[PDB]
Amino acid sequence: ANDIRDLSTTEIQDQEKALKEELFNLRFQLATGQLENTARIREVRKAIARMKTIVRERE
Amino acid sequence: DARDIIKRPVVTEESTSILDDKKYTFEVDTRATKTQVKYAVEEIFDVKVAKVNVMNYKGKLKRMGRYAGYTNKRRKAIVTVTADSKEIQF
Amino acid sequence: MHVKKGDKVKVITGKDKGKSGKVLAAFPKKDRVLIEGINMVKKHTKPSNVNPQGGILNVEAPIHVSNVMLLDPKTGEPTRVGYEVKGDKKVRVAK
Amino acid sequence: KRTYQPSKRKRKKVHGFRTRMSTKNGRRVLASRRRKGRKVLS
Amino acid sequence: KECVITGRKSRSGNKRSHAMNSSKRTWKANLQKVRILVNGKPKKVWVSARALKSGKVE
RNA sequence: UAGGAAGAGUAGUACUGCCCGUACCGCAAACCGACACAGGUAGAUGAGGAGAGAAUCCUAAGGUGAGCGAGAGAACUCUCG
RNA sequence: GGUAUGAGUAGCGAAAGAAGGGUGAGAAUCCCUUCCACCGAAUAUCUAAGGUUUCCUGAGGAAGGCUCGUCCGCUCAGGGUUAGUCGGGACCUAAGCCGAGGCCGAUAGGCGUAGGCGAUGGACAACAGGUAGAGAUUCCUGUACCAGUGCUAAUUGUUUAAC
RNA sequence: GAGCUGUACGUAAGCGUUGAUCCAGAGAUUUCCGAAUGGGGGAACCCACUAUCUUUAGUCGGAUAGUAUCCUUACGUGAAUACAUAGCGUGAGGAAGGCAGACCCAGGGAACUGAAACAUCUAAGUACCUGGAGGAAGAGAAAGAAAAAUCGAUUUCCUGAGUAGCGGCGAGCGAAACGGAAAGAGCCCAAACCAAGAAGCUUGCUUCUUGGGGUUGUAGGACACUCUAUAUGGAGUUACAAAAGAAAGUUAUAAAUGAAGCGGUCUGGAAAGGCCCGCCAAAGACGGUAACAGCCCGGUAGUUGAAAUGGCUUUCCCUCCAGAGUGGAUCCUGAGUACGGCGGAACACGUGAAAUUCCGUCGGAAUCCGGGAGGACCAUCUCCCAAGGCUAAAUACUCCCUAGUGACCGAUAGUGAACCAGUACCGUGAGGGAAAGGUGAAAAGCACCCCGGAAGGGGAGUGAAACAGUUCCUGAAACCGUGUGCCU
Ligand SMILES: [Mg+2]
Ligand SMILES: [Mg+2]
Ligand SMILES: [Mg+2]
Ligand SMILES: [Mg+2]
Ligand SMILES: [Mg+2]
Ligand SMILES: [Mg+2]
Ligand SMILES: [Mg+2]
Ligand SMILES: [Mg+2]
Ligand SMILES: [Mg+2]
Ligand SMILES: [Mg+2]
Ligand SMILES: [Mg+2]
Ligand SMILES: [Mg+2]
Ligand SMILES: [Mg+2]
Ligand SMILES: [Mg+2]
Ligand SMILES: [Mg+2]
Ligand SMILES: [Mg+2]
Ligand SMILES: [Mg+2]
Ligand SMILES: [Mg+2]
Ligand SMILES: [Mg+2]
Ligand SMILES: [Mg+2]
Ligand SMILES: [Mg+2]
Ligand SMILES: [Mg+2]
Ligand SMILES: [Mg+2]
Ligand SMILES: [Mg+2]
Ligand SMILES: [Mg+2]
Ligand SMILES: [Mg+2]
Ligand SMILES: [Mg+2]
Ligand SMILES: [Mg+2]
Ligand SMILES: [Mg+2]
Ligand SMILES: [Mg+2]
Ligand SMILES: [Mg+2]
Ligand SMILES: [Mg+2]
Ligand SMILES: [Mg+2]
Ligand SMILES: [Mg+2]
Ligand SMILES: [Mg+2]
Ligand SMILES: [Mg+2]
Repeated sequence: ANDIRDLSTTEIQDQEKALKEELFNLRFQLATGQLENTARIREVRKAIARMKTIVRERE
Repeated sequence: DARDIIKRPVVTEESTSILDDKKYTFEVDTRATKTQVKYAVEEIFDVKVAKVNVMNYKGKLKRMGRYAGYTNKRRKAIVTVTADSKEIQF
Repeated sequence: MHVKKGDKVKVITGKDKGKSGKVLAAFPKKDRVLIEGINMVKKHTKPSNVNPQGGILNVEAPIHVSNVMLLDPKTGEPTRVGYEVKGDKKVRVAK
Repeated sequence: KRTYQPSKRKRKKVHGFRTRMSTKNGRRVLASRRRKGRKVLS
Repeated sequence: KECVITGRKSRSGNKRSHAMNSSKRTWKANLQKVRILVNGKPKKVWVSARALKSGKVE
């Protein structure tokens, strides 16, 4: 959270993209039954949320 | 965004039986048009989409001891990639 | 609760009164506490994934916290508990 | 030939939400059913 | 349907028989459609004969 | 025709074409009749022989043997000769 | 609300079954075979309404099924519905409904013009094969059509008027 | 401040003293429907246009914002028609809808019923509909009450009084003032007149706009005269003008600390109980804990506490402000009003002898020497000054919140609803509307064996108990059985 606030808006935007891609691949693996660490999903969801929050605080 | 439009792949005896016919079955957003799906799949998998067939599944009624209710309505897309395109994995 | 996991307690009521032990788990929602070698029950366990041979297992069952007093590691006696603020974090004190 | 000859459209056109909202007395019905806490208005 | 000047309009009361049976009725204003200037602009409005008496201009 | 006007058509070539419905029952055990109810339910198709015929009888394609049975073969009742 | 009595009584809702084989803890009642019998302007095949998962597969047999039940429209899991051309909407209007302003009216509102909405009608381009546990003019193969879009090429206009 | 990932009698993957879960304040996000407002629509759906990006070779796609109607208002344009005006366009504000079935005000307004019938009357201005709505509303600073030789706005309570009265003088309806209390608070306009404009020809006079002035009874004001103030003082957003801010204090919204028995014995499955000893108490509230606890736990009395948000109270800032006396020459002091007739209604008062108040209709004053009331009316006297407005408190109610209370209920009761209830179910719909609480202290929820396909059972075991075995405290009666002492 404090680490996110360090980054620029554009850099956060790119951090989101990565997390969105990560979340997508987790959901993919999960559906194909190839995901063990299913707790990863919630973390990534929360992370995305956190990043959007900081960006909206910037404005 | 495109990964909000494609939810997850559909892995069934039917959906797996057409992975050789270059036809990939996805659960997509219930508001997503088949055009939105065609561009979503092209942005995520770097494939060239020939056609997208789509069907709406209404929720199925399920009881669990006195308490009855409906499973979620689904939108299922079957994306046929061209003969020269790369293949999606599953 | 006046005791947490890892504390040595005395049991003051029940069939195991006078017996002391090390709090193994705490269930603060139920005001219950698991003490090593206290309130031993016989669980008639079918064979499954865990305990694959099955058997009648002798294991510990939780005691209500109000039935344990904290052992003052100084005098080795049961005590009531106070709370004193020592610079940074508050710490339990005996009587 | 029995009294209830069903029709999806006739049901909604006579008794449906928009028809209830289209008149003061229909809105009274919705208000009444809300006050009683019906799961189903219209 | 009311006098635009004075607000006169229908009010209710009783008709009464010689025997004092009562039944509801109205008293209507003596409203007349006339062209007067409301907000400068002259238009046709209901005005009571009472309001037109002496004062006011058509 | 009034209007608007530098792009128009012709040929070839390769691309593009959204949303909703689509299962199943549907003269029915899934619809309307509280019922797996002798009732009701619009339309398209609806073969042959004899026949005017979509009548009738027997059949074709196709569908079905109908969600209690085994005996008995009295009175009586019903449906029949 | 419970439980009697009537009583092991009425009833078990139009109809042709039989044997053999199988399955199974168990079979008049499930599966297969053969013969027999019934409908056949229907008791067949489609389609609309209506229903809304009842469809398919596997498992089950408490309850439901007027008996039985290994079976099921029942219970439990998983599945299953693919369209530029089929039907509806991004087209059209009828009855009717609504209705800016407007007219009328204790209030509420009633009426109604422009304008809308509204099929049971009008317009509108795809066929034959294949395939199958569950969709098919929708998927696949072949061969088309309708409406667009660019891209190449000539052709002809590029302010007196092609279009 | 150590556990946590809701229920609920699951598996999995995880998080946490680098402070999680949890609690409180603030913020962010907040799909679609709904007044629903871009158009449409069978609510939760469909389909756009205008900008501005964005994607593609281009169609085809994507993102963001705007786009309802009316009212008021400004600015533009603008017909018949010449100026205009209607109309049209754009920009500002505002409305819309909901509901606490309460309370309040207003429009409209029954019937059953009572009268032992019934019509006047009653029920009842009730129910209900509709509108306005506010935290309250309504009323309110005398054209009042009275009849001392006096009260001083309104409201509510006690009382007057079931009186005076009204009434097919039937049934019934039924005041008020005085007296006693709660609470108290008073004010601003219109007009003379003054000043400054605009608009008009009334052509130097009238009619509108803004400001000053001014508010009341044998009078007050204007107007003349004089005396002091021109913020010295005073007042204020609750009326009396209206926006603004600060600070400190306090309250609410999380919490913190918090005395004293593991006392000894008895019974017991378990002790908080018995017996015997102590102790704390500004704490002997309540709850829990294996039976009944001031000393076991959460707590309780007492004492501390708030980063944040909101409320209240002071203080400051800020804003705003003229008051006495003396003269009644002249001027002003609410007009289609007050009153009156006719028809109704409200007044306790049913048209009566009917004052008083309001509505419709018609007629219609005086206007300071003037006017109104004192229950027809006149005269005298007394009290008052309408036809303009505002105004807190005492009062009404409770969808809510916080803390509590009950000679209130305890599962057929109490809410319809202790339980996923306005559910299931019934009905086309409005609408109607249930049943259903208890294992144990703890799941220790019956390993294993046996009959059985299972269900179910018998052992074994857990437990104080299983005749507590996942709808499981107790377990009455009807009713159904088995056995047998006496009879048939
Ligand atoms: Mg489709
Ligand atoms: Mg029905
Ligand atoms: Mg079909
Ligand atoms: Mg039938
Ligand atoms: Mg017929
Ligand atoms: Mg045949
Ligand atoms: Mg008999
Ligand atoms: Mg018999
Ligand atoms: Mg019989
Ligand atoms: Mg039968
Ligand atoms: Mg025939
Ligand atoms: Mg089936
Ligand atoms: Mg049976
Ligand atoms: Mg079966
Ligand atoms: Mg095709
Ligand atoms: Mg028409
Ligand atoms: Mg029309
Ligand atoms: Mg249409
Ligand atoms: Mg089929
Ligand atoms: Mg809209
Ligand atoms: Mg009577
Ligand atoms: Mg203590
Ligand atoms: Mg003992
Ligand atoms: Mg007990
Ligand atoms: Mg107790
Ligand atoms: Mg008078
Ligand atoms: Mg009169
Ligand atoms: Mg009266
Ligand atoms: Mg008088
Ligand atoms: Mg009059
Ligand atoms: Mg008198
Ligand atoms: Mg009197
Ligand atoms: Mg006066
Ligand atoms: Mg009850
Ligand atoms: Mg009971
Ligand atoms: Mg019991």
